[PDB]
Amino acid sequence: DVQLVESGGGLVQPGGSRKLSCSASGFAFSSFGMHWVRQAPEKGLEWVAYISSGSGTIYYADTVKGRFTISRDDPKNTLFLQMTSLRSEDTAMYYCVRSIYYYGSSPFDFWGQGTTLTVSSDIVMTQATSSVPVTPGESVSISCRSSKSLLHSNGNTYLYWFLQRPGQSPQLLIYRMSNLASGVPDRFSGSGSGTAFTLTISRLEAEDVGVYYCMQHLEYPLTFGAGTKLELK
Amino acid sequence: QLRQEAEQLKNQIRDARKACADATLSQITNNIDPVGRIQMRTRRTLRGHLAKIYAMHWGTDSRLLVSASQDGKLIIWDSYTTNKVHAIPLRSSWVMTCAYAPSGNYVACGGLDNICSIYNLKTREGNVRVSRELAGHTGYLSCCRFLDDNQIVTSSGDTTCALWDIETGQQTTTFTGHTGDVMSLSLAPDTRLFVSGACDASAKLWDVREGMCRQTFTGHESDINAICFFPNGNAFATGSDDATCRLFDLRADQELMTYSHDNIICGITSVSFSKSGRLLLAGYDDFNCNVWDALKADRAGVLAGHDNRVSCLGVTDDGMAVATGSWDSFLKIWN
Amino acid sequence: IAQARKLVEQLKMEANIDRIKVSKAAADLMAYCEAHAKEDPLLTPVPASENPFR
Amino acid sequence: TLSAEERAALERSKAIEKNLKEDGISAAKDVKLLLLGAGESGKSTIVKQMTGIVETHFTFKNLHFRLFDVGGQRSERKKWIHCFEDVTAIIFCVALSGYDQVNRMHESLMLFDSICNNKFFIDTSIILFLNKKDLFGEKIKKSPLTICFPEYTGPNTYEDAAAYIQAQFESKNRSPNKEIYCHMTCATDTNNIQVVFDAVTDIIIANNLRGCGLY
Amino acid sequence: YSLQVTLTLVCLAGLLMLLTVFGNVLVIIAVFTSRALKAPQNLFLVSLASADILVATLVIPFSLANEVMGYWYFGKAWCEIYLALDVLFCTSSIVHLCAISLDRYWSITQAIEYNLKRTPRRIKAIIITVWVISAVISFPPRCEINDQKWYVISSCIGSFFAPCLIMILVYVRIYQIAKRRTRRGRQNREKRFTFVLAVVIGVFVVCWFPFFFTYTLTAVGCSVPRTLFKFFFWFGYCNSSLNPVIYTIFNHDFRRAFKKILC
Ligand SMILES: Brc1c(NC2=NCCN2)ccc2nccnc12
Repeated sequence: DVQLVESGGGLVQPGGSRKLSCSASGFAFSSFGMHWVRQAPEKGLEWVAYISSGSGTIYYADTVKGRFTISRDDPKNTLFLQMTSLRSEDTAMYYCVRSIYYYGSSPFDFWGQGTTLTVSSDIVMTQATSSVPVTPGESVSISCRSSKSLLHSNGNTYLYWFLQRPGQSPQLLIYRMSNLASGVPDRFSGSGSGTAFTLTISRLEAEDVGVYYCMQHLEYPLTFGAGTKLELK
Repeated sequence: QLRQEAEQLKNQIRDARKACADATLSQITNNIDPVGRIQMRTRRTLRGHLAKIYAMHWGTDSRLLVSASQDGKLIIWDSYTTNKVHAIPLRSSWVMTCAYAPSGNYVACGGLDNICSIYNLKTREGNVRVSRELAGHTGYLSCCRFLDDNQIVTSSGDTTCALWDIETGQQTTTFTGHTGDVMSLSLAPDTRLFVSGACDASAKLWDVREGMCRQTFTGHESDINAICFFPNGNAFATGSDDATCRLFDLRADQELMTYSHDNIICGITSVSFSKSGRLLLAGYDDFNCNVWDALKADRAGVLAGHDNRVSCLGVTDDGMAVATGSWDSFLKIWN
Repeated sequence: IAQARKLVEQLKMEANIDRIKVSKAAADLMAYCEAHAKEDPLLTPVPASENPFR
Repeated sequence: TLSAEERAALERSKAIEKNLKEDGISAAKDVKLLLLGAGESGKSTIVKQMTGIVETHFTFKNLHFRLFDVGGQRSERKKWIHCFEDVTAIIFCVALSGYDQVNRMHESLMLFDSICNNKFFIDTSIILFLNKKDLFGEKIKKSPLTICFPEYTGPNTYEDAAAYIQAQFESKNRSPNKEIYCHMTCATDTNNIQVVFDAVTDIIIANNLRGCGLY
Repeated sequence: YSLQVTLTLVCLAGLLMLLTVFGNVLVIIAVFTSRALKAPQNLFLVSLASADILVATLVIPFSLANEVMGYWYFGKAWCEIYLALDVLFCTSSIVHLCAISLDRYWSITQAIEYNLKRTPRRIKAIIITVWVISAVISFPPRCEINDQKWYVISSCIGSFFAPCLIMILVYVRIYQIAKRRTRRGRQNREKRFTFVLAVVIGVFVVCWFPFFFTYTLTAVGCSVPRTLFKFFFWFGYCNSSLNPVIYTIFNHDFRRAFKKILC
C-alpha cells in the first residue's frame, strides 16, 4: 500500500555532487507536500527542505541554502534532492516525509525507510534528560521545552511527538500535542501548557521502548528537540 | 363496503381529537415577552459554485459544512475562514440532496438518478472515494440522513422511504404508506423516530424498528416541501407551496399554530428551528427567508438577499450561526 | 379489497393514543423554551468577543 | 498575519478554486437539449438515430451535444421540472398517425400547451418533430379524415392535413421572441441531426443578437 | 479670460467629472457583483470604463486649469507627458469601442467558430493589444497640443478614421441581417431596434468627428480655425460620460443589476 522507497546515497569524496530520490506508491502523491529530514549518525534529527503541494512554495534550512535544491515531478511520482559542494558534516541519515495541510489534517504521518550517506533567531527545543529507567506495565512521562509560546491566536498549539524504535524509521504519535494518530494505541496521551509540554504512558509494554522527539510547526524553520531514550531496568 | 367503515373511523378519530383539545392557543402565552425585532447580518459569502445549489448540511463540529449544486460537484467549506477543504466530482450531475455523517468521516449525496452514493473522507491515499452505491429505489432521491456510521434513511419518488445497511448494501426496512411522492424527512434527537412529508398533503411519523406508520397528520392544503423536529424531539413543522407553515404535536395529534401572512404568496422551500426552539426560520420563493417567533406567530425578522431563490438553510448544533443557499450559486452565513 | 383491508387495519392503530391535553402540551413547550432561552445566541445577541464570525 | 499551517491551507483552497473554475469554463462550451415525448412517440427512434435519467452525448461538426430524456421518471414532473431551466432547447415529438387510440392528439396537444406555458422555462425555443409520416399517409388514403378535430373544413390529402395539424401546434404560443421549429420524420431519414444543428445555430444567433439586442 | 463665468465653467467641469466617474464605477460594480454578467465579453466594458475613469479623473482637471487663465501655470513639467497621456487615454477609448463592435460582429456571424474561441484568455489578449497599440500611437515624441504636420495626420487617421469606418461597416451589416431575419410583435421590434442602433452609431460620430475633422483641418490644407475648436474639444471629452450608458442601458440584465444596486 502506502510506502516510500529511496536510494541515491553512497560514499562520496568531499566537495562532490549527488542526487537523491524517493519513489511514492499507493497514494495520491500529487496532493501532498514533501519534506526532507536528516539524522546524524550518532543521534539527532533536523529539518532540511520542503516543497509545497503544487511546487509553488519552497523553504530551506540554513546550512542547506545555496548548495541543495528540491524538485518534484508529479506525473512521475518522484521527489528529487540535489547535492552540490557537499561538506564533511553532511554525512548523515535521510528521510522523505509526506504531509498534507487542511483543517483537521495529520501532517508528517508517514515516513520512508531512509538512505544513508558517507563522505571522506529560531525556536529552541529542549529535552532533558536523555534517559529514564522504566519497567513494563507502569507509567512514565516525558517532557519537552521550547523558547517561545507555541499557542497561536487560533487556539492550536503546534507541537508534535515522534517515536523511533531502534533499527527502523520514526513514526507519528501525537499531532498538535492534543490529538492521537491513526493506528496508535490509546494509552498515549499528550498535554502541556503554552511553553511546557509532557506525555503520559499507561500500561507500558516492551513494544514501546525506543527514543522520542518533540517538534514544533509554528514557523519555519522546523526545529527538533533532543533525543530521550527508555531502558528496561 | 367496506369503504364506509374507513370514513366512520376517520369520523370518530377526528371527533375524539376535537374533544381532547380546547386551546386556543389564541390567548395563551401572551404573558411571555415578545422577542422583538431581530437583526441579522451577512458575515461570510462562500462563492465557489457555478450553478444552482440545492442542499447543504452542517457538521457536528459546527464549523464544516457541505453543499451540493447542479454543476455536479460537492464542496466542503471551512465556515470560519471561507476555505475549501475538499472538492468532490459527482458521477451524475443531477444531485438534489446531501447529508453529513455525525462522525464526520462520511458524506452522502443523491438525486435524479435514483441511487444514493456514500463517500469516504478519511482515506490512506488522501482523497475521497465512493464506498457504496445504494441502488434499490425507483423514483428520484429526495432526502438522506445518517442514523449512525453505518445506517442511512432515504426518501424517494416511490412514495416510500427506506432504511439501509451500508456495509451490506441491502434495504433492511421499507415504509409504504404515503400514496404520493415524498419530499423530505428529519430525524428526532432520540434517533429512533422520523417523519416524512409527501405530495399527498399529509405527514406520517414512523418507528425505525417497527417499520410501520404510527401517526398520520393532515389538514394542510397542498404539497409539503420541508420538515424539521423541535429541539426536544416532541414536535415538528412543515413547509409548503401553500405559502403556509404549521406545526404539530405528536402526543396531541393536531395542528397547534399556523404561520401565514397576507402579503406572502409563494412556496416554502426549507424550515429550521433555533437551538432553544424560540425562533423558526423558513425560506421562500420570493427571494428572502423570513424569521417567525415560535408561538406568538409573527414575522419577527427577515433576511436580505439572495437574488434567487432561498432553497436550503440550516442551523449549527451550538446555534452559533445560520446558513442559507439559493439558485444564484451563493452561500451566506448570518449571525 | 386487500388495499382497503390494509387501510382499515392501519386505522385500527389510532385508537390506542391517549391523548394529552393541548393546553398542557403547549405549557410544556413554552416551559422548555423558557428554560433553554438563555443559551441560544441568535435569540440573545452575544458580544463582539468570542464570536467566531467576527 | 496567519501561521504556516493556515498559509498551506489557503494555498490548497486557491488551487481548488482555480481547478474548479477551469473545469466550469471547459464545461460551458457544450449545448444541452431536453428530449420530451409522450407515450408511443418516436423519441426512441430519434435516440437510436442519434432506471432514472439517461444521458446521451455526441459530437456533430465539432459541436458537443448533451441530450437528456426523462422517460423512466414516473413521478410528478411539476417537481423536478425546474432542473432543466437553463437549457438551450427542448425536443418534442408526436405522431401522426395514431389519433383514435385514447385521444392521442388531444393529449399530446394539451401536454405541449402545458410545457409551452410555464412560469419559468418560458423563453426556451422548441424543436418539434412529427415522425411516422407513412402511417399517417396511409391512414388518410384508407380512413379519411376523420378528423378527430371537427370543423377541419379542408381537402383530403395530404399537405392540407399535414399543415393543418402543424399550424394547430404552432398555435397556443403566447410569447414572442421564441420560435417553434418543425419537421416531418419518416422514421427512416438520416439528416435529422442536420436539422437539429440548424435549429441550434439559429437559437445561438438569436441569443447573441439578444444582448444589444436590439432584439 | 472671463472673471465672471469662470465659476460657470468650473461648475460644468465638476458636474461632468461626477457624472463620468459615477457612471463608470457603477458599470464596474455591476459587472463584478452580478453572476449573470460573468461572460468573457464584458471585460471590454470593464477596460473601457477604467480608461474613462482615468481620463476623467486626471486629464480633464489640467485641461480646465489651462486656458481658464490662459497660461500653462506649471513649467515644462509636465506638458510633454500631459499631452501624450491625454492622447493615449482618448485613443484607448476609441479602440475599445471599435473592438467591442468587432466582437459583436464576429459573434452575430460565424457564430459557432467564434463561439468556440471566446475564452477569457483571448479577451485579455485583445485588451492588452488595444492598450499597447494606443501606447505606440501616443509614444512619439503655455502648453499646446502637437502641430507636426506629418505626425498629426497619421495619428488622427489611425486613431479615429479607421475605427469609425469599421463601426459603420459592421453595424450596417448587423442592421441588414436583423432586417432580413425580421419577416405582431416582430414588426414592433423592427421599429424598436433600428432606433437603438442608430443611437450607438450616432452619438459616437456627433462627438469625435467634429474635432477630428477640424484638427486635421488647418493642419495640412487651408487653415481657417475659429473659437468653436474649444467646443469640439470639450465634446470629445464629454462623450465618454455617456459612453457606458449607451452600451449598458439596453440590458435589463445589466439594467436589473443597476436597479438592484440603486434600490
Ligand atoms: Br484625443 C487627441 C488629443 N486630445 C484631445 N482630442 C479631443 C479632446 N482632447 C490631442 C491630439 C491627438 N492626436 C491624435 C489623436 N488623438 C489626439
